[PDB]
Amino acid sequence: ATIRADEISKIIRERIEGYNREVKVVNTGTVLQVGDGIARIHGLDEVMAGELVEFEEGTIGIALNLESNNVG
Amino acid sequence: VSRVGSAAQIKAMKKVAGKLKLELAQFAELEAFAQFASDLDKATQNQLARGQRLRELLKQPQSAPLTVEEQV
Amino acid sequence: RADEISKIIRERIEGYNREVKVVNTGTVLQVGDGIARIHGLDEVMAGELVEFEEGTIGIALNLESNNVGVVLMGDGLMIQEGSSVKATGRIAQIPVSEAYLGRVINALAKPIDGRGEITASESRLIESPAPGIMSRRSVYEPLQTGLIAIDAMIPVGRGQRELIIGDRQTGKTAVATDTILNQQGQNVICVYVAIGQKASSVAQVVTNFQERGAMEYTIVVAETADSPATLQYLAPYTGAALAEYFMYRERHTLIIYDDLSKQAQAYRQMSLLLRRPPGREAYPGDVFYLHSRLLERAAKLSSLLGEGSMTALPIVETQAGDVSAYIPTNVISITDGQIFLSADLFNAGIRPAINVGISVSRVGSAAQIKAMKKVAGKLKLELAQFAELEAFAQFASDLDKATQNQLARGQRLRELLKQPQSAPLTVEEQVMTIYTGTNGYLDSLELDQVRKYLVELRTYVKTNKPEFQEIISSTKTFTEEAEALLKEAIQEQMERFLLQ
Amino acid sequence: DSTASRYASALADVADVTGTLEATNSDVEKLIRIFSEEPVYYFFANPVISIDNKRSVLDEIITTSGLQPHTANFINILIDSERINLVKEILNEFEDVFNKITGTEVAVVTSVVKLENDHLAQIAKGVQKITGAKNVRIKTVIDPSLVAGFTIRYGNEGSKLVDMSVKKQLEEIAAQLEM
Amino acid sequence: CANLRELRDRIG
Amino acid sequence: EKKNLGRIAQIIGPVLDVAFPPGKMPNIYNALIVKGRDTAGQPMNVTCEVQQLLGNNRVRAVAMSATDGLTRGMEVIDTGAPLSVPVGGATLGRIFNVLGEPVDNLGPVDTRTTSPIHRSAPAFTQLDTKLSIFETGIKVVDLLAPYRRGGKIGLFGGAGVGKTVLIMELINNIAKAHGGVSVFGGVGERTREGNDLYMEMKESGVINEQNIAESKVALVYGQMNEPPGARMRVGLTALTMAEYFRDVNEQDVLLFIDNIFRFVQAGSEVSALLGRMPSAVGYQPTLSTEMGSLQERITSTKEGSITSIQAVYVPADDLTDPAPATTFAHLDATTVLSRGLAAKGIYPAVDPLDSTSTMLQPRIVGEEHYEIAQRVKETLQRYKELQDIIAILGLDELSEEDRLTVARARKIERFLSQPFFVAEVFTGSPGKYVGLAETIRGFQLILSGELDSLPEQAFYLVGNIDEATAKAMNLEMESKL
Amino acid sequence: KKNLGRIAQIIGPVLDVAFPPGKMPNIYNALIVKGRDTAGQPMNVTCEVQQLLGNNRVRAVAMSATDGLTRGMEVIDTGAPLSVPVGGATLGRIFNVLGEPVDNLGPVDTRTTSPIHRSAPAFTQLDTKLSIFETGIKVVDLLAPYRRGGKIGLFGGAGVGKTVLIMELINNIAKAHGGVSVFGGVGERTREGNDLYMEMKESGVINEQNIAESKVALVYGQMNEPPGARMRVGLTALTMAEYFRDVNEQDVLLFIDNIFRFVQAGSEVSALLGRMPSAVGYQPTLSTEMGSLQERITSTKEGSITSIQAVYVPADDLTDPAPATTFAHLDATTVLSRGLAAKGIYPAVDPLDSTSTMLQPRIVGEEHYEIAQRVKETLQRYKELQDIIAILGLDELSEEDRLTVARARKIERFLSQPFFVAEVFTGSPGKYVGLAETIRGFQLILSGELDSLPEQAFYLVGNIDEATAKAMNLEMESKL
Ligand SMILES: Nc1ncnc2c1ncn2[C@@H]1O[C@H](COP(=O)(O)OP(=O)(O)OP(=O)(O)O)[C@@H](O)[C@H]1O
Ligand SMILES: Nc1ncnc2c1ncn2[C@@H]1O[C@H](COP(=O)(O)OP(=O)(O)O)[C@@H](O)[C@H]1O
Repeated sequence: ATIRADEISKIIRERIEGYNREVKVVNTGTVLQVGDGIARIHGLDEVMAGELVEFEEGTIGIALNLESNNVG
Repeated sequence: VSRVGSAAQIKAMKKVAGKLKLELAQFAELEAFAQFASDLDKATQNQLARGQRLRELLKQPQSAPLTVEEQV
Repeated sequence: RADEISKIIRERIEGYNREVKVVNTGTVLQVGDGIARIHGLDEVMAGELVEFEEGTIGIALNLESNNVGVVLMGDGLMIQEGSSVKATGRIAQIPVSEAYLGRVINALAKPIDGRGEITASESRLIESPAPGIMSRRSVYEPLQTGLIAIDAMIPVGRGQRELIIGDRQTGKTAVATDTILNQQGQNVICVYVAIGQKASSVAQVVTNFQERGAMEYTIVVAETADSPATLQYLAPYTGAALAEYFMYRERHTLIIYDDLSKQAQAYRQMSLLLRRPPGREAYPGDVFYLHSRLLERAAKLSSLLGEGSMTALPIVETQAGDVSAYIPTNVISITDGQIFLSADLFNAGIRPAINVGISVSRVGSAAQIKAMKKVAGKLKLELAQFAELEAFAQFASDLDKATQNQLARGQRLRELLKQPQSAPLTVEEQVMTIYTGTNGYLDSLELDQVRKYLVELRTYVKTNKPEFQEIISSTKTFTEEAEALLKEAIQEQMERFLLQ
Repeated sequence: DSTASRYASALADVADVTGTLEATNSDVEKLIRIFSEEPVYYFFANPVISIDNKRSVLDEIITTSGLQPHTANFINILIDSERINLVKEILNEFEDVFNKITGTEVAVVTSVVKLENDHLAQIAKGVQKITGAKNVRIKTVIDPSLVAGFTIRYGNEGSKLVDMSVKKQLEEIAAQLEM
Repeated sequence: CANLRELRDRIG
Repeated sequence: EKKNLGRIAQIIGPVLDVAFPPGKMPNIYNALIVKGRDTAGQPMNVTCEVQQLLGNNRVRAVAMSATDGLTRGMEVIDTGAPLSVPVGGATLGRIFNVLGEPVDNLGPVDTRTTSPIHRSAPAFTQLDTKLSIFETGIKVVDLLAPYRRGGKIGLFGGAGVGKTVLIMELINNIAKAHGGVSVFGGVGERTREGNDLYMEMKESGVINEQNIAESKVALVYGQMNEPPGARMRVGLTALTMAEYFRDVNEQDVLLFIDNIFRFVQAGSEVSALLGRMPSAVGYQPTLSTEMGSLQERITSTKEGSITSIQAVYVPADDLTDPAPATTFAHLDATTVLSRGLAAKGIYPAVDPLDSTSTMLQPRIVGEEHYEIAQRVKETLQRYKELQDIIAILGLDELSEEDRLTVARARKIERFLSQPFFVAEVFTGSPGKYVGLAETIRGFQLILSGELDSLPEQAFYLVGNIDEATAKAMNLEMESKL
Repeated sequence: KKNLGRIAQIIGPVLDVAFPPGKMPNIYNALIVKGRDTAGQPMNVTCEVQQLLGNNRVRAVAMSATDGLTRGMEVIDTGAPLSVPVGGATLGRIFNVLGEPVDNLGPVDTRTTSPIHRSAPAFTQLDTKLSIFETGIKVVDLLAPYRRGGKIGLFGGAGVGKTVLIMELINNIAKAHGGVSVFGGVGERTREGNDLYMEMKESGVINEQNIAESKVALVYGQMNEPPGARMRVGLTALTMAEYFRDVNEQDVLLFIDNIFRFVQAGSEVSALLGRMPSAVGYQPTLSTEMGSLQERITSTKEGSITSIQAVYVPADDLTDPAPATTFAHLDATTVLSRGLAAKGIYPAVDPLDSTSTMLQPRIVGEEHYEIAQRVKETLQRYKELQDIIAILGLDELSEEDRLTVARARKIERFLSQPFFVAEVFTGSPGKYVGLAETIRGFQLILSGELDSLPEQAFYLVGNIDEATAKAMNLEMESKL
C-alpha cells in the first residue's frame, strides 16, 4: 500500500529514533485510524491472532486480521 | 440467421428451397396464431398442414451422413 | 476612421494600469481527457474557475490535497503539462441583463446565435442559495401550458416545478415548446435550456420560436453535443441564473430544462473523470443534491421580495418508460408532481400523450382558475370513470345505459384531450372545450368528428361572441352570463355544423 | 498528505527533537544530490539486489560523505521497508517540510537579468512582511520570458504570484481585445 | 434491458 | 470546546477532509464549524460533522451547507460535542434547519439549554413494558389500526390525499386531549411543500403567529437544497428536539418524520460521497444500523412516550428492497391514505381495509376491541367484494341477509369519516374528538344491528354515535318540510 | 517532429510513453512508433495521445497491433493530430484508420491531408432545410421518413437488419446522389466489408477501370483491429465527409456501420487508460465522445452530410447507454426489432418504435402524414391486443376490433420488402417501390376496400398491384 496505516508521522518517528536498536515494543500500542469500527493498532507483536485487546475508554476488541505492522 | 444467405448453397438447393427460411419462419407465426382459432378457412387449414409437413422432415438421427441429393 | 479605429485602442491602453494583485498560480500535473489535475493552487475557493496560459477556462471542483483537479470548460487540447495555470477570483458567475431576450447562448452566457453581443453590468452567480422558506410562498396563479391534458386534470401553477417525464420520443420537447409558444399573451420570460440535444434540434426549436413570434422573450440556452462535459453540466444553472434575475425583478418566468438525464450524464462524466466515488447506476455521490440545487430554486417569491416566480418544467427522459431508474426517481422525489408521456398512448393517436392516471400533480386544483376549478373537476372525475370503464371499451354489449353513456362520453373526452402539434389553446378556448365535452353537449357526434366540431366551435365562438373573452380574461370565473352565452353559441354552431 | 511528505515530516521532527536541524538540512541536500544520478537510485531500487548488500553499500556511502547519524537511520529504514522507490520525492519534499517547521518560506523571484543583492534583500523584506516567515530564502532564476522586472512565486508551492513583468503588456493587449 | 424490460412487458 | 484549528485539506464536492494537529482530534460525529469566507465578503461559517476518521490526523467530515467557496487551509474549529441543537420550550413554533438556526427569520431561539444530536439509546430498564394503545382521536385509526405509543407509524399515502390535514389534526388533538406537544421533523422536505405546511399550520391554529412558546409544533425543515449530510441529520435533529420534550417534561411527543426513504436516500448519498463500498440495491452498507439509530430512540421511556409518525415511500412499490424492508422491520402500525377515498370525500382518507397494525391483537387492545375491529374489517371486505355485484344485481335483488351487510358497510364507511379540529378553516364544521371507548361503542351499535334504520348520510362527518343519532333525528324533523 | 519518446509501459493496446519534460506532445497527437516487426526491422505503428499522465509520460492508444513493441522503443510525435489524406485521391480506395490504402493499388497522394480530431462546426452556421427523402423502402419511406441532409439511425438487435438495409440503401441512393458517399466500416465484420466492396465495384459505384471517378470513398477499421483503430475509423470517415462538405461543396452520404463499435472500443481502451468505469460497462465519456462523432455530421450551408449510422443495440437493450446517447443525436431513428424478424417479416423495422421528426404534416405531406398516423395507430392497437389474442383466443374480442386485427396483420405484412441485396436470403427478386405507391397501397389496405385477400398475399411484395396479382396466384395454387 502506498498509503500504509503504519505511516503516521508520530508512528514512523518511533521507528526512526532507533533503526536496529533496543528491543521493540512488547504490548503497548497507540491506536490509529480508528474509523469504521476497525481500529488499526501499531505494535502489539505479542498479540495472538484473535486476541482480546482492550482500549483506553474500555471498549473491547477482537484482533482478527493483523498485518505486518498494524494489528487491525 | 445466416449472414451469407443462399449464395453459399448449390444452385439446386437455391432453386428447390431457397425461400424455405422465410416461408417456415412465417409459418411459425401462423402456427402460434392459429393454435387458438375459430372459423378457420381452407387457406389456413391447408397452410398449417403444409407448414407441419414442412417442419416434420428435419429430424436427423445424429452421426448419419446425408449426401446433398438426400436433402434436395 | 482608418486611424480613428486605432485611436479608440488608446483609450483602454492608457486606462488599464495593472496594480499588483495576487494570482493563485500553480503548475499542471495531469491533463485527463477533460480534467486537468493541476497542482499547487492552495488558496483557491472550491468553484473558482481557473484560466490557463491558452485561455481554456475551467472550474475547480475536486480539491484534493496535493492536486486541485479542475475540469475544462473548453477543448483542452492545448495544455502543455507544465504551463502555469492561474486562478481567477470569479466563482463561476455569468452576466445577466434584459437584453438576453431572444438570443440563444451557451453555458458561458456568450451568445452563440452570433447576431449580436449582449451587454450586461449585473451578474448573477451561476450557483446560488435557493429562496428560503421565509421568502417562498404557495402557488396562486396558473401557468397556462396550452394543453387541455396538463391544464385540466393535472395543473401547473406558477411556481410549481412539474415534471415532463416519459419514454424516448413521446413529445416532451414538443409539449414544452407548446407551453412556451402558448405563453405569449402573458408576461412570462420563458428560458428554454437545451442540454445535450443535437445542434439541429436546437436550430429547429429556435426557428420554430422565431416563426411563431414567441422568440422575443425566450433565452434558449443551447448546449450542443460536442460542447464539453462541463457546459452540459452547467447549462441548467446558467438558465437558472438568468431566470432568477428575471424573477427577482418581479417578472414571472418559466425555465424549461431539457434532458436532466443528459445533465446528470454529463455530471457522471466529469465526476468519474475526476475520480469521485460512484453510487447507484454509476451516477456520482451528489446527484440528488445537484438536481435539487438547480431545481429547488424555482418557486413563487413573497410580496416583500417582488412577487416574482420561476416556474421550472424539467424534462427527464426515462428509458423503457419506467421510474425505477436512479435519475427519474430522484427528480420525481424533487419535483412537485410529474406528467407521464407514454409511448403507447403516443402511438395510439393521443397527442399529447399525457398519461391520465399516475401522472399526479402535488398542487392540485389550488393552481387552476375558478372556471377550471368548476369544469376540470367534472373532467377529472369523468376521465377517472372512463379509465375504470376502459376494460368495457369494446365489451359494452347493450349494457346499462349509465355505463353506455358514461363510456361514450369518456371516449369523446379523450379526443377532446388530444390536440394538434404546437397548437396553443388559450384558456378562453379550452374552458369552453372542456365544458362542451364534460356536459354531454357533443354526445351526439361520433368519435371521429369531435376534433373538427370543436375546432369549428372554438373559431365561431372567438369570432362571434367576444364578451366571453372579456369574462374569461378579466373576471376569470365561469359565471351565469358566460355559461348561457356558451350554451347558445354551442347550439348555433352545432346547427350550422349539421348543415356542414 | 502524501507518503513522501509523511517521511519528510518524520525526518523534520527528528531534526527538531535532536539539535541537528541545519546540519540535517545540509545532509539532506547532499543526500538528494547523491540519490540523483540514476545508477545509484536504480541500485537502491530494483529489489532483486539483496537487502544485505544494499544496506552495506548504504553504510559505506554514509561513512564516505559523513552524514548525520539519524538521517542515516532514516534512509536505512527507507531501505528496510519497501518504500525506498520514493526516496527522491521524499528528499525533495524535505525542503518543504524543513522550511515550514523552521519558519523559513521560499520566495522564487524570476527576473530578466540577475537581481542585485540589496534589492533582493528588499524583496525579502516584502515577502517576509506579507507571509510572516523568519529567514525568507530567495532562490532567484534568470528567465528570458519577461521583459522588465520581476515575478515573485512566494507561497506554499508557487501558489501566490505577484509580478511587474511581461504580464503587464499581456493584460494590456488581452483586456484591449475586450470582446 | 432485455431481462427487466421483458418482465415489465409480461407484467403489463 | 477548544481552538482546534486545522486546515481543510481535501474538499471533494460536499465532503471536506480536514486535518488536525496531532495533539487533539474530534472524534466521530463531533461537530466542527469552519470559519469560512463567502464570495460576497462576509465570514459565513458552514458547519460540519466528522463522519469518518482517515488516520493521519485527517477526519473526513461532511458539510451541512454548500462547500462552494472553501479554500484549503481555512480555520476549522472543533466544538468537542455533537451538533448542539437548541432544545427547550423555546423551540416550540419556529422553523429550523439542521444546525439549529431559525430560518423563518422571526427571531433567535434561547440556546440556554441544548442537547447533542447523537445521544445514545435508552436502556432496557428504561424501556416500558406495557404495549399501550395511543389514542389519536381519529375514529379510523383508533378502531381499525391503532397506533402504539412509543412505537412507530407509517403513513403510506402520498401528498394530495389529505396527509397534511391528517397530521395537523393529529398535532392539534395531541395538544388538546393529551398533555404533550408534537415535533414535525420534515427530512428532505421540498421547500414549496414546506411553506405549504407552515402556512397551513399558521392558518389552522396549530402554531400561533402572534403567540410562540404557546404553540404545539417544533418545525425542523431540512430542505433538499442542503447537502446530503444535512437532510440526513435533520431526522436526528428533530429526534433530539423531541427527546428533550420527552425526558424533561414527561409528556407524549409526536415526531412527524417525513418520508423515511429520503433519510435513507441521504444516507446513501453521504456514503457514496465517503466512498464506503455500496451495499445491496444502492443504499449505504450501514443502512440497518443508521436507520435503526434513527428509529430506536423512538421508545416509550418511563418518563414519557415519544411515539413517532413516519411517512414511508417505497421506491418502485416493493416491500422487498432493503430500505422499505429495514423500515417495515421497525414500523408498528401501517396506515395508508387512499387517493380514491380522498377524491370521494371520506376525510380522513385513511384506507380502512389495507391499513394494519401489530397492536390490533386482542391481548393489546381488548377482546371486545379486537372482535369489533375484525368484524368491521370483514364487513368492509364484504363490501369491497360486493361493489362488483351491486352494479349488476342492484341493492334489492341480492339476498337480504347481506343487504344488511351492505347497509351497515355504507354506515361504517361513512361513520369512519370524522370532521377535524383543522378542517374548520376550510368548511366550517366545528370538529369532534372521538375517544376510543366512544368509537368502540358506536361501531358495536352500528354493526350489531340496532341502527339499521338511520339514513346513510347521517353517519357522514359526525363524531360520537349519539351525535349521529342527533343528526338523523334532525333529518327526521326536517323530513316533513 | 524530433522528440524521441522511449515508450515506458505497454499494458495491452494502451501504451504510455515517457517523453522528455520540455518537449511533450499535446492531446490527440499522432505518435508513429519506430518499432520492430515480428520479422525484420522497419515497422511504423501509430498511436494518438489520450491523456498526459504527468510523470513526463503520456498515455496513447495503439492504432496497429500492440504486439512487437519494446519497453524503451524510440518513438517521435508528429505534432499533427493524425492527419488523414482526403481530396480527389480518396475516391475509390478502402482506407485504414491510419490513413493508408488497404486495396493494394497505387498509394494515395498527401496533397490535401486533413486533421482527424477537429473542433465541431459552430451553431452560427447551420443549414436547416427540412426536406423528405425517398430511400426506396415502403415502411421507412412511409412510417418513418428520412431527413435529407440529416442523421438517420438503423437501430436493431444483433442481426435483425441494419446491414442488409445499409446495403440496399447505398445500392439505391449512391447512384442518385451527385455528391459522393463515404462508407465507414466502423468495427464491422470484414466479410461484409468484402461483400460491400464487391457490390460497389460491380454496381458501377467504384468503377474499377477509372478508380479516380468513383462516387464512394470507403474507410475500413473493421472488426479485427486493435481498440484504438475502431475508436477512430469513425473519425476518419467523418474527416473525409467533412472535407467533402467544407471544400468540395457537395452533399455527401456517409454510411457508418455499427457506430456502437465506436463506443465499445472506447470502452476497451478507457478501462486500461485509468478512467473509472461508468454504467453497465462503457467508458465514462460515452456521451461526449459519441457527440464528438455525431455533431460533426450537420448540413452546414456549404452542403449536406446525410448520414445513416447502423447503431447496434447491445442484445436489444434499448435502454443501454450506447443507444440511449445516440437516440438524442439521431433525427430519423429506425428501431429494427428481433420480435418482428422471428416471424419472418423483413425488413425487421418496427412500425411503432421507428419514428422520425420528419413525420410532421407540413413537412411530409398531409395525406402521407394521415396514412402514417393511421398505420401506426392500427399497429399499436394490434400490439395492445397481442395479450388478448395470445391467451383468450382470437375470437374473444369484438368484430370491429377483429377487422382492426386483420387490417393490422395486412399492414405489418405489406410493409415487407424484397431488397435487391437481400435476394440471396429471400430467393425471390427485389422490387423497388416509391413513396406515393406505398401510400396508395396503404390507403386501399386500411380503408377496408380489400380486406378479402389472404394474409400471405401481402407478404414480401413490392406494390399493392403485385399483392393483388399474388392473391390470384395463391387462389389458383390453392385448388391446383
Ligand atoms: N400534438 C402533436 N401532434 C403531432 N405530433 C406530435 C404532437 N406532440 C408531439 N408530437 C411528435 O413528437 C415528436 C417530437 O417529440 P420530442 O422532440 O419531445 O421527442 P424526444 O426525442 O423525446 O425529444 P428530445 O429530443 O428532447 O428527447 C415529433 O416527431 C412530433 O411528431
Ligand atoms: N429482406 C430480408 N430477407 C431475408 N432475410 C433477411 C432480410 N433482411 C435481413 N435478413 C436476415 O437477417 C440478417 C440481418 O442482417 P445482418 O447483416 O445479420 O445484421 P448485423 O450486421 O446487425 O448482424 C441478415 O443476415 C439476413 O440473413
